[PDB]
Amino acid sequence: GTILIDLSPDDKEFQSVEEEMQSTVREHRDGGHAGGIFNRYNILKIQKVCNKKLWERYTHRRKEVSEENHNHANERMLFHGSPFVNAIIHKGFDERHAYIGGMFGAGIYFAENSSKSNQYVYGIGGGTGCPVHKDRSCYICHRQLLFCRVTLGKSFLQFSAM
Amino acid sequence: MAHSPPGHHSVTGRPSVNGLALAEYVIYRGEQAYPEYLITYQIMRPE
Ligand SMILES: COc1ccccc1N1CCN(c2nc3c(c(=O)[nH]2)CCCC3)CC1
Ligand SMILES: [Zn+2]
Repeated sequence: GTILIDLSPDDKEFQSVEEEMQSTVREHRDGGHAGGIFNRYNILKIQKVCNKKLWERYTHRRKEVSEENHNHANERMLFHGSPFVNAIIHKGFDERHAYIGGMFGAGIYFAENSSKSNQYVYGIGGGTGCPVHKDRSCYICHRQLLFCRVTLGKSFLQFSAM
Repeated sequence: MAHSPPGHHSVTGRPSVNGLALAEYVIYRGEQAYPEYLITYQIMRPE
């Protein structure tokens, strides 16, 4: 089902996605414990994820949400870091990906800060870091994040203490 | 998987202490996100 199209670094679309990654790095209150110590990334590859079934599933729900929220899907582009990236691009998000321990209940979490999502690529709290070196701040091993299209609809505003 | 509050479609978690932290969002239906870009990267050691 899923096809991955490599984007050229000379393409405006690649440069735009990279800029969103780089410009949303921030410092984290754990000093880098979960995700590592860095101010920027080395972008190695950006692939467009193509899946007709998943896309039509997404746009079908988007239209339902839009009609329940004064014709406004409230669609965002947001980061998601997860060990389950390979399952997500082939089968989509589902209830197995619900973060029971999340601060806003058992759902699927996304971040505006790329570096927030980077804290979860190796698991909750960075897990034990990369599989080869067990290093949550590994500078060697390749990581993967998703940049996702997300329908928020009417979003409940929850101020957090973070 | 839980539910969003009645009348809502997602939750916006907005940090109110760290003024540089951006928002985090939660959806409760897998079909409300599409994984559009797969980004392969390394973090870079500060110089
Ligand atoms: C069922 O969950 C897991 C089980 C076993 C290992 C890992 C995960 N999950 C944890 C939640 N995940 C996540 N949480 C957040 C953000 C994000 O990108 N990903 C960014 C905003 C803040 C929270 C994805 C991976
Ligand atoms: Zn490593």
